[PDB]
Amino acid sequence: MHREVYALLYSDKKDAPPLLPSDTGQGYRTVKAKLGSKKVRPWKWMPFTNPARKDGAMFFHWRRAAEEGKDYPFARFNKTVQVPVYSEQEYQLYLHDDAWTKAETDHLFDLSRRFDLRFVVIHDRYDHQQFKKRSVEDLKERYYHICAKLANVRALKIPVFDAGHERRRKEQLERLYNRTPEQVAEEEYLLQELRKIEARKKEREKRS
Amino acid sequence: VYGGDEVGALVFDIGSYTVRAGYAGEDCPKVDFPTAIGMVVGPTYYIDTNALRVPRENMEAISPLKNGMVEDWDSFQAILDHTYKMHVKSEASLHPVLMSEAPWNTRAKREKLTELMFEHYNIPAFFLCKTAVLTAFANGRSTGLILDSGATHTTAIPVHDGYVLQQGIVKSPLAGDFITMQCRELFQEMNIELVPPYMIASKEAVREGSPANWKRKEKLPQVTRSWHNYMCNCVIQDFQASVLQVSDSTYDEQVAAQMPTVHYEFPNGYNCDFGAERLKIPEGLFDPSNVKGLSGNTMLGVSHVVTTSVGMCDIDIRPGLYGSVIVAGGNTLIQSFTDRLNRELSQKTPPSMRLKLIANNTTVERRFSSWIGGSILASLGTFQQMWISKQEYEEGGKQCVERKCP
Amino acid sequence: DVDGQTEVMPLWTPPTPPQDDSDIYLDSVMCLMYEATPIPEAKLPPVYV
Amino acid sequence: EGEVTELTPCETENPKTISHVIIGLKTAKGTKQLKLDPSIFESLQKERVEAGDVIYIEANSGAVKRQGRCDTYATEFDLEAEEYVPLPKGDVHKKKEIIQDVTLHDLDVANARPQILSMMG
Amino acid sequence: KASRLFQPVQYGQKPEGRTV
Amino acid sequence: EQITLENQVHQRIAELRKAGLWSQRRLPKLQEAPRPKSHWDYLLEEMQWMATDFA
Amino acid sequence: DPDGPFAFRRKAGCQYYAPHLDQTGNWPWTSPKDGGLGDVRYRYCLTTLTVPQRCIGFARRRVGRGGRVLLDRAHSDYDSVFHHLDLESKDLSQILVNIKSCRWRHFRPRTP
Ligand SMILES: Nc1ncnc2c1ncn2[C@@H]1O[C@H](COP(=O)(O)OP(=O)(O)OP(=O)(O)O)[C@@H](O)[C@H]1O
Ligand SMILES: [Mg+2]
Repeated sequence: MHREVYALLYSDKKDAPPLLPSDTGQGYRTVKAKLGSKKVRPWKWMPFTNPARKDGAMFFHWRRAAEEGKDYPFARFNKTVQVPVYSEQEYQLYLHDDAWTKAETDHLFDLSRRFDLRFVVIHDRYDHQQFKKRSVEDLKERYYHICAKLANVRALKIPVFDAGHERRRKEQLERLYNRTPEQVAEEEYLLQELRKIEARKKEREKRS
Repeated sequence: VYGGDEVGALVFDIGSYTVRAGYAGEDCPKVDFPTAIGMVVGPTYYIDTNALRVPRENMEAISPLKNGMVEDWDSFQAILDHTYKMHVKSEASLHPVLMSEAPWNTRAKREKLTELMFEHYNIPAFFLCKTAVLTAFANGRSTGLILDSGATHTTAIPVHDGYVLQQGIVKSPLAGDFITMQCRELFQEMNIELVPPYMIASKEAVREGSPANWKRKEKLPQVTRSWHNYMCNCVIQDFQASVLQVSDSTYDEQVAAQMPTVHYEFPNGYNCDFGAERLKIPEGLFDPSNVKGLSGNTMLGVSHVVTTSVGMCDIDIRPGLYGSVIVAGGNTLIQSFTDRLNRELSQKTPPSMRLKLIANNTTVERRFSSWIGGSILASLGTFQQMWISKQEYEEGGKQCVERKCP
Repeated sequence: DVDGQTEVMPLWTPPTPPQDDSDIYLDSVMCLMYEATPIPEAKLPPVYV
Repeated sequence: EGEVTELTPCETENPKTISHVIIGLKTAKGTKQLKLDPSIFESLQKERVEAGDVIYIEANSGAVKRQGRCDTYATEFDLEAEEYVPLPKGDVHKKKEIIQDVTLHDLDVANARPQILSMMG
Repeated sequence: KASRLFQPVQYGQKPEGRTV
Repeated sequence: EQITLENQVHQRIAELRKAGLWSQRRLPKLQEAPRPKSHWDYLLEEMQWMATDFA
Repeated sequence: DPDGPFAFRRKAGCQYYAPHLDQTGNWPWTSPKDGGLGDVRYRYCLTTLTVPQRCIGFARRRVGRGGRVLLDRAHSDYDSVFHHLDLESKDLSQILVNIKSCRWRHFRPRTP
C-alpha cells in the first residue's frame, strides 16, 4: 500500500472533509468563562494605500482598528525581473545588428519586461505581423547577447547562450514527437530486446 | 505574508448561455440567468427567467453575445443594469469589477468594454481576464490545456504560467447549439411535435407513442418566432441533459442497440424510448465526418481539436499541456463524455508524455469554473496591484487596458 | 525515526515575502523533461573545438 | 472499559421485561455500545454506576466495577480524591496480558498463611 | 458575577483589574 | 543466431541515432540564467494556495 | 558518428540539465514514486490528534484564508485500520510491521 499521499487540491472524490479548528466544540457551557472574560478587538472597513501601485488608488479592507495606516504587507512581493535599459546612443554604438531593427529590439525588450522573461509567452505575444518572424531561440539569443554586451560595456560575468544547442534540442524533440505509433512501438520493442540481451549476457557472465 | 485580501470586488462571467455573477471570495456564483433576453420595440428589455418565460406580444428573443463576443452594447448595458439592481443590490461605483473575456476577444472590443465600464458605471476599478486563465486558476493549475465546450464553440486553449497562448487557440463550431440542432432534426425525422410548456393548459397520461392528449392554453397572445424558437431550444436542452450519452468507444450500431434504452416524457405528455439514436447525436462531437450535415467538411473532433491545439505550441510546454488537461463547459456534462475523451486522448497522446484529466466532472465545477477562478484571482492580496484604477483610465485613456491586462 | 532524529510536519502557508534575491525562480514545466540539478562537471563531456 | 454514556434497558414482551442492558462506553478513542446480559442490572445498582462514571467490565464474569467519576466532570472547587479518574485511553474493549514471576517458595508462603484471625495474626 | 464588578479585557491586552 | 540478432539491433540503434529517433540519448537543456522569483510567480503560488483553500 | 547529428558539445561557461530517462517526469505535487518532485507541502501523512486520541489517517496541515490552520484529509482504503492505529489481520499485521520499522512517517503533536 501507499506510504504517503500527494495531491494538489484534494486526493479523491471520497476524501474526508478537512478539519477546521474551532472553540465551543465541546459545548458552549464549558467555554463560557473563557469567552466571557475577554472582548473582541474592533474591526473596520477601511481604505488602504498600496505602495506597489503607482497611481495611489485606495481600496478597502477588513482590518483591525490598530492596523489602520500601516503599510500594505503584500507590497513586499512587488519586484520585477531585472532587465537592462539602453539609450539610443548605447544601441547605436554597441547593440546595432543588421539582422535586427532597433524598434524590433525595443518591442522584444518591452515584451520581456511585461512577461518577466517568459520567452514562450514572449514568442506567443510577439508581433509577427509588424516585425519579421522570430523563433523563440532568436529572441533568447538577442536578449542574452544584448544583456552580455551591456554588462561588459558597463561592468562579474554571466553564462553565454548557445542558440545552436537549443535549436538542435527542439528539433530532436519535435522529431521524437511526430513519430508514428509504430515507430515508438518499435523503439520500445528494441529497448526491451536490448534489455533481455543484456540480461542474458549478464547471466552468462555471472555463471562464469 | 498572509492570506489573500478581499476588497469586496465583483466577478462577472457573461457567457452565451447564462450570465454568471457574484462577489469575490465565494465558491459559487450567486446568480446565473439566461443570456438570451426579451426585447420589445430604448426598447423594453426582459432579462431574467421570471420575465422570459411569460408570453408577450411582439417580444423578440436576442442575445448580446455573438461568436463568444458582445455585439449589441445596448443589451449588454441592460443585462449589467439588471444584474446590479436585482441581484447585486449595490452601487456599481462601490465595488471593483473583474470580468472574463473570450480568448479571442478583439482589441477594439476590449477597449469598448473598458470605456463602458468606466464612463457609464463609474466603477472604482476594473480587470479583464481570459476565461481559460480563470478556468486554470480554479483548479490550482498555473499551466495546462483548457478544453471548453460551451453553447457557441468548442475551443482548446493552451495556458502557460497564467497566460493564454493565443497562437495555440483552436476553435470548432460543434457545441451545445449543434447538439440542439441535431436533436431538433431527430425530432423532425420522428414527427414529434415540439409543444413548448407555455402552450399546455393541461395534459393526460398516454401510452408510449400514443397521440398527445393535451389542452391548449386559452387567450394566448401572439408571440414572435424568436421566442417560440427559444422555448423549443430550452426544452431541447432539457432533453439533451436528461437523455443524451456519449458512447464509451467508437460508435457501433449493434453495441448501441444492445444497451438499455432511456425513456423520456415531453411536456405535452408524449413519451417514447429513444433506443440507440440517443448515442448517435453526441458522437458528432468526436467524429463529425459521420454527421448528416456535411460528411466532407473540415471540422475537427474534440480530441482532434485538443491534439491540434497542443501541437501548435512550443514542444517544451507540451508536457505541461498534456500533464494538465482541464475540461470545462456545460456541453461536457453529457454522460460518459469525459471517459470517452480520456480514452481517445490516451490512445492518441504520445507515450512519452503523461496525460491526466482533472476530475472535475460536476455541474458546478464544469459550468462555473471561470467564475471560480475569477473569484480566486480577485481574492488574492498579490492581485491588488493588477487592478485598473479610474485614475489610470483617466491618464492612460481607453488604451490603458492593452498593457495592464495581458 | 529509528535514529532519534525529529521532523516537524510541513505547514502549507501562503507565500512568504522575499528578504533578498535568494528566492531563485524554478520553471515547473522544465522540470517535467529535465532534472532540477545542473550536471556536475565531472561527468560533463569535454569542450568541443 | 470506558466512561458510561447510557444505561438504557431494552424492554420486550416475554415469550416490564428486559432482554438486554445496553451500556454505552466512551474512551478517548471513541464510543462503543454493549448488549450486555440483563442480569448485570444488579451489579450496576450495587456499584452505583451512573452516567459519566468510568467503569470496566471483565469478559468472563460480566461483573461491573466502578472506578470513579470521569475527570472531565471534576471541578477545581469540589474536594474528592478517589472518586475522580481520567477518561480511559485506548479502545473501549481491551485485551491485557499480565506476566508475573514467582517462585515455588513464594506460593508456599502464600498458601501457608493467607493474608479476627487475621487481626490476631 | 465577574462581569458585574470587572471590565472584560480586550484580546491581546494584559489584565489589570479595572472595575466598572 | 544470437550474434546476428545483436549485430542487427546494434545497426538499427545506430541508424535511429543517426536519425535522432533514439530517445534514450536525448540532448540536455542549457541552463537559463538564474533569476529571482517575480511578482507573477508569487501571485501564481498564492493562486494555487487559494484554489486549494476554495476546494 | 551516429550521435554526431545530435551530439552534445559542451561550451565554455555553460551548464546543462540531464533529461529524464529512468522515469517520466511529473508535477511537484505528486509522489516521487510517480515521477514527481514530492514537495513536502503537498504530502499527506498519518496524523494523530489530542482530541479525540485517535489517528485520523493521512492528513496535511494547511493554513486557511483567515489564518485558520486546517487539516486536510486524504481518503485511503485502510482508513479503518488507521483509526484503530495508535501507540505503534494480515493487512493489519503488514501495516504494523511497516510502522514499527518506521517506514511510514506518522506525526504526533507535542507542546513546544
Ligand atoms: N447537464 C448537462 N447535460 C448536457 N448539456 C448541458 C448540461 N448542462 C448544461 N448543458 C449545456 O451546456 C451548454 C453550454 O453551457 P455553458 O454554461 O457551458 O455555456 P457558456 O460558457 O455560458 O457559453 P459559451 O461558451 O457558448 O459562450 C448549453 O447549451 C447547455 O444546454
Ligand atoms: Mg463557455
